[PDB]
Amino acid sequence: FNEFKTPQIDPIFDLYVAYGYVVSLIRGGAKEATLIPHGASYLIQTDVSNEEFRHGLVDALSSMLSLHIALAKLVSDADFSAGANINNVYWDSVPRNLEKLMKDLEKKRSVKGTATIPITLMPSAGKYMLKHFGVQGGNPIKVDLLNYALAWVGFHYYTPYIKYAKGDTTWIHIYQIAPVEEVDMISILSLKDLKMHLPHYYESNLDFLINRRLALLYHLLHSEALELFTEKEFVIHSYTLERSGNNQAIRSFEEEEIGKLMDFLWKLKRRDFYHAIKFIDDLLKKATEGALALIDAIMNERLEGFYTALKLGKKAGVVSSREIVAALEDIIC
Amino acid sequence: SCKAFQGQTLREHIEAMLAAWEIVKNKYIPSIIRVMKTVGVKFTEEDADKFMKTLIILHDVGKCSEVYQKHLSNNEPLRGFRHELVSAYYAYNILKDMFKDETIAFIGALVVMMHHEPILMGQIRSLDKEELTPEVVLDKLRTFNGVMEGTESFIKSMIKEKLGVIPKVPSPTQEDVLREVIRLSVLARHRPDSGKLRMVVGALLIPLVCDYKGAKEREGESPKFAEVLRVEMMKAA
Amino acid sequence: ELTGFEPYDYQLRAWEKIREIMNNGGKVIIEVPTAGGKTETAVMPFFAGIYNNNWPVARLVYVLPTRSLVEKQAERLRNLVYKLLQLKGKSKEEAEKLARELVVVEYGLEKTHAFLGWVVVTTWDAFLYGLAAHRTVGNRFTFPAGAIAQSLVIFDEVQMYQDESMYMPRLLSLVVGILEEANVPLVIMSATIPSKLREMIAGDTEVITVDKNDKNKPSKGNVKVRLVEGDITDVLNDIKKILKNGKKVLVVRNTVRKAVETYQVLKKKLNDTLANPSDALLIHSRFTIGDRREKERALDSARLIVATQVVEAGLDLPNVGLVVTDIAPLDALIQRIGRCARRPGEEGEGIILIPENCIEHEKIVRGLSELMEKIGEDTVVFAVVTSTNEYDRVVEIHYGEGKKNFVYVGDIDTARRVLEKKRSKKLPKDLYIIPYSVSPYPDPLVLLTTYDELSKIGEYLADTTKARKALDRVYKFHYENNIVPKEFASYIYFKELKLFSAPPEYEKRSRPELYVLLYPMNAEKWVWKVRKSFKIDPYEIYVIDAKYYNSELGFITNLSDTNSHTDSDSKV
Amino acid sequence: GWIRNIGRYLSYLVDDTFEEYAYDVVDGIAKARTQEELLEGVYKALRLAPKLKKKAESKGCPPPRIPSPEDIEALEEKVEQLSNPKDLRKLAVSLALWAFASWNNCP
DNA sequence: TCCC
DNA sequence: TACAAGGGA
Ligand code: NI
Ligand code: NI
Repeated sequence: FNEFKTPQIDPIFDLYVAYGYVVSLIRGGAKEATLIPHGASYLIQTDVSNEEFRHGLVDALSSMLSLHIALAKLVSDADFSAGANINNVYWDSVPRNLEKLMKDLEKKRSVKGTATIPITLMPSAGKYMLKHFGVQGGNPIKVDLLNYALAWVGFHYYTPYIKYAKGDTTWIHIYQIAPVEEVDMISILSLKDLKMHLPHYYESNLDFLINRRLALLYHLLHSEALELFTEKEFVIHSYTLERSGNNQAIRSFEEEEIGKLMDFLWKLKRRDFYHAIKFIDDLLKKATEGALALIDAIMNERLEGFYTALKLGKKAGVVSSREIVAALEDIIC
Repeated sequence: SCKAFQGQTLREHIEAMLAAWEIVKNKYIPSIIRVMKTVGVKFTEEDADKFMKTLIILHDVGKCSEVYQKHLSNNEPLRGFRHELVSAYYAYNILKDMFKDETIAFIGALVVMMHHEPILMGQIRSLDKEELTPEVVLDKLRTFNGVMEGTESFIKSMIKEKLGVIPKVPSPTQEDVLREVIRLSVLARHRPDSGKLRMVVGALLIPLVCDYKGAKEREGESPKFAEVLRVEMMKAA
Repeated sequence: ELTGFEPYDYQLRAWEKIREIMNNGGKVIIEVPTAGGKTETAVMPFFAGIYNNNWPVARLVYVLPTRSLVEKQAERLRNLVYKLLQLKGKSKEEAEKLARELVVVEYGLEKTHAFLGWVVVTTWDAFLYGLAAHRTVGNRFTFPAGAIAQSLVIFDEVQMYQDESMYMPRLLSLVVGILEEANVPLVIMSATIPSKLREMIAGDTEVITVDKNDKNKPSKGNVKVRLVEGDITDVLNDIKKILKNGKKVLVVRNTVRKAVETYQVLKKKLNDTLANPSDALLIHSRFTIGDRREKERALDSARLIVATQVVEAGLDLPNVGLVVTDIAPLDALIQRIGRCARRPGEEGEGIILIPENCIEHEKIVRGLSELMEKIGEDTVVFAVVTSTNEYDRVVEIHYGEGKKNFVYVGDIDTARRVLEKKRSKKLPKDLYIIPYSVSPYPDPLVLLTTYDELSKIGEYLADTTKARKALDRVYKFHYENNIVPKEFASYIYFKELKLFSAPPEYEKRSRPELYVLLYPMNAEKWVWKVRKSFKIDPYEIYVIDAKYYNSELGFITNLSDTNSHTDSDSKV
Repeated sequence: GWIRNIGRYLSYLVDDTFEEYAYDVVDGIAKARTQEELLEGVYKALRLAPKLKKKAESKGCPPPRIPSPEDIEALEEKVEQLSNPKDLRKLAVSLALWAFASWNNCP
């Protein structure tokens, strides 16, 4: 077994690199592989050698660059180019780094340098760092080129993200799904199915993409990959990026879970879909306060939240069919 | 002793499928062969006939699940039973046993999976009111209890009559078929293959159009479907 | 046999290129100028494939890019299959019966069958719909793209500029790329294409072009083109001098509004010949009450043929005289004027009628398509045309790939195992909308009376409608701009009206007022200073020729439209 | 169990087809602490039966069905033992949420 | 300093 | 939601 070690830098960046490990592996093969979490290390056990790993990684980044060139110093509206790169200079910086990694890679040559990691792949990083009584010029934090590129691939292939414009500013909600016990190939590909490309939602009627929890509820409404985590424990790590007057910063880092929300949604949708998906969509669009009450009730299991959400929905435009009421009552138990 | 269709028994239907496939063989086999070189493993047209015959015999074995067939006999609703999942379990395991290869049984399991109609997962816009949804598929999967006790016996019988090499039967409990179908469906949904899978497995789907011939139908366009039922006559007259 | 040539065309120049297809091959490229008239590209290999059974390929597919005479291709294929039916039997009566049935237009309706027919003609607009659709009848799902994989799909000039909605070379490159790994033969027909595309869609395929050896290709002859002022009165002197001689005039409009008025203003001021058996017979453009063949098989006459951007491809007119057309993006113009088929010569004439630039607002989008359109004086009736389009569309547009509503991403992740197009995620595929032509004056009494859902009550199957004749009754409407609805909206199986809040594309629609038999309707210093201009749009709906700073297009029709709010400062 | 019928009767007071909009009763019965106020609220909710039946008869749609006396005593015989307000809360909110269902009455 |  | 306050090449 390769049991390839993963560098310890940041349990968010470490997650990204050790979790793009698998997407680099699958394109080259590497069957019967597992990912053991160590809190932050996220070690991986595989029966693969290095060459197939490199072929898989270069195939993944070749597809990445093929997608990048489809739109256009070339700036494309991609997840790794402009969808998640909050900084304008990174829009060009990241593709150049990716193509340099390629050019070094097809000729069987290891990397020889290091690059600065944006705040997108790790919110724990930044520009400065308090040493004793002040900060450093430039960016003290830097990572290896191969780890940077492979973490970018892992972020682009698995982790969902939602952008909303609202004029000059822009909210970008970035989520990462993390195991804590054990995963195999099939689970990881099920997680991969969650990722959806070009989530440039913009628009004005869909204004509830602010309040990140509501945005992820909307995204999970239309995601039907698998109900995998009803038997396996998983967590979600979320953060937000803002463009308030060209002032980019991170203003939200709450860490709750993802299992029970979609579990309640999945137990909520047995009866039918024709009155379920439109139900949630109407409550989200019309009764934003009602949707907030509903999501709070899901998060903290309080009876009055469901009643308040239903009342707010019915007041404006929601039909509130009978079967959804029966499903809610069955959820109450 | 079991009955596949409501109007037709297992034999009087499966024999019709197999017989029609004998005529449609020289028409659709070379397309299957040219598709299956792309996979990476290839055999002759006779082994392709064997593979197609196994699919013909094994796509209705899941029909005889002793609860779904009871609903078929009466007018009781079935509410989304996908017996093709158990049939794909059978096909995968039995083809493991006979053909001694790993990818072709996976392809055959998918081919069984689409039989009648494939499953639909993800990327929806609330136009799946019917059973085309993984939640009801998993509902039927856990409510699955077991196949007829004589299923192994008559599976051995049709194995003997169609090939006669060795009789062997897989036994699904409930969780094992769960693992098999989830693994195969998830892997088919995501691999380095992007358009290869759809072309290949739809190509194997195409010859499976004899169901209209097996049971009486009143479709207006079925006559148009009969236009391609037989190939151009080799003899001038 | 393969040597035996059933048609009376003997052997063509690409006879030796037939063997490059075989049964196990990749991408093979065929190039010949003015291929619309004498195509004969890929039908002989399939026909020789089926002579004594032993089919190499299941079916054949002919692709028309955006909108053309599909009925003409259907009739041509029917004639060819009837001809191959000869010397084998079938007498005389029942041969045509099966010939008419094996040809399927497959407009998109008749969900009972997805794609069936020994030889069929398709459109890229319908081809995209065919890669992902659901056709389930009797609990049996016919997968529309399943027949596409093993059938011979052949394109025909699919690099033609349209109403800012089809001219995407990147999409074509993606399609050929994804079709490459299917291990199926893909051959494309094109008259003029840039050298830059020929390498990113065929990285290891050599171009056969035109060979000096074995001079047997159908030559065009002598064609002269000149720039003339665009006026209705100016062209008149060129009409009365060809109708009496025996020739005909072919007028092409880049806008449906111009085409729906040119014939009317030209059919009244002549009053010289018959109208019922000769006139009122033009190409179809979302009119003619659904069907197209009613005024399509009668076009074989040396009379006035009013036309538009639909007659561009798929025409085998033997008597070609004068062709007048609006502004075209070079590639369109050369294909349009190359209508002089058969024997070379025939005094083929082609001219352009534009007042100044007014026709560029519907088929050029300003940009290099209209700026360099006026710089087209050469006949370009040879194989050196590839040295002309490079400075007309490649140097200014293709390098910047400036396009709007391009949905490439909806073809990679969505098309992995199976999905469907009528229910997309965020990017609907703008292909077509099927309306219904009615004219009920006293009938409207809510719910439109007939055309009900026909649920479990009445019908046990609950899936039945009286739209059997509707297969030849819907129009070809493309979602460009609606602003406000004008026709009776629909949701499912007609009726129920409603949907006043931005109705979506596809299905639905019921046109009441717009239903009639006749028609259906509602760089000076910049070039010499710098280059490498910008693309896309801005507050002004035109392109920008950014030489050093700013320098937008205060010209074309965008300036006239924007002058309604700012008509001062010399219109900017 | 005897919840669907009272749910329909309560929804009869919220549907748009009944242009009366009695939200005070449902809001009061939803927010109940102990026996007395919930009993008073359900009494006030069921007191509006004659106006509902008259409006339904005048509109033409079938009249609403008042909960049967057979399960009327069920509410009492289950509710006295609910000394703890906590387990009372689940039913107090279940009736309220059943009061907000569609319950197509007049087609 | 450039770069939103 | 109005204002400010920022991350980088
Ligand atoms: Ni079956
Ligand atoms: Ni069938």
